[PDB]
Amino acid sequence: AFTVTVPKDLYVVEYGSNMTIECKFPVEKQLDLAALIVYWEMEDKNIIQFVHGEEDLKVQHSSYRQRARLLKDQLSLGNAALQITDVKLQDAGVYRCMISYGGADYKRITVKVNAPYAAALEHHHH
Amino acid sequence: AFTVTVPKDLYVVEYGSNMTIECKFPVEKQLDLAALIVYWEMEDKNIIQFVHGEEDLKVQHSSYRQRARLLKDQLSLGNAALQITDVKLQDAGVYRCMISYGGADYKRITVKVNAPYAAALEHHHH
Ligand SMILES: Cc1c(-c2ccccc2)cccc1-c1nnc(Nc2cccc(CNCCO)c2)o1
Repeated sequence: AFTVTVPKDLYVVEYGSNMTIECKFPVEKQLDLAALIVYWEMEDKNIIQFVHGEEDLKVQHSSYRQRARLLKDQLSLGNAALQITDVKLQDAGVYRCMISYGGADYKRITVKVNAPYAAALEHHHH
Repeated sequence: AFTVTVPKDLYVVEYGSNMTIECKFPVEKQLDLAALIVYWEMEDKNIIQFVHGEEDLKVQHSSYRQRARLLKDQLSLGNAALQITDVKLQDAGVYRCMISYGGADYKRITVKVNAPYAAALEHHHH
């Protein structure tokens, strides 16, 4: 029974801080990047797609260019970690990590962003 | 290049009718049930999980208890079709057909429910 598990299903982050959200999956023996697909989406926006050993930038949403990365190194430990730098109020919401390695499964994580008045004000006047 | 395709991305169904929403994936030669995982979800509510050889109800959202089934027969033709019997207003929303058969992909399907006043009235209050 191939299962994806999330240590924390809810992260609370401060505006402008850095965030790492984890998804754990079981890895037997040595990791076979060829058979691994890691996909992170956030409310119908592709964040990262890791397939065939490499990330696909052709589909990455431009809002996450050069601020969202998968910690490729941690995949060998069965850890699919997404790191988003410079967290903004627009990053609050429901993330999904979908993994395909033998089986397939997925989990949802919720992110809340605390912000001072100033940052909230600019976000409000969109 | 593994693609899931949906003939219709929007279904309009009448309250109390039966609904089937189609989801296609490419299957060359013979289908390998061992490698197929089909997930149907509806706005972060799991409807069905088809893993290994048969669907798993272990996590089915109660709102779909005993009203949603996967048409196993058509999986061989690359058709992961979900059937909801006795469609209700709460079945309106965005469905997700997630499939892993070699590659992995998913498609969103939107469902609208037309209803007479009486059913709308009862749905509105409870
Ligand atoms: C469904 C899935 C699973 C999965 C499959 C079956 C059950 C549970 C999970 C696992 C890993 C990756 C994916 C996957 N799903 N596909 C991608 N990446 C992607 C990149 C760009 C665009 C799109 C399509 N966006 C919706 C419109 O088609 C998807 O990850």
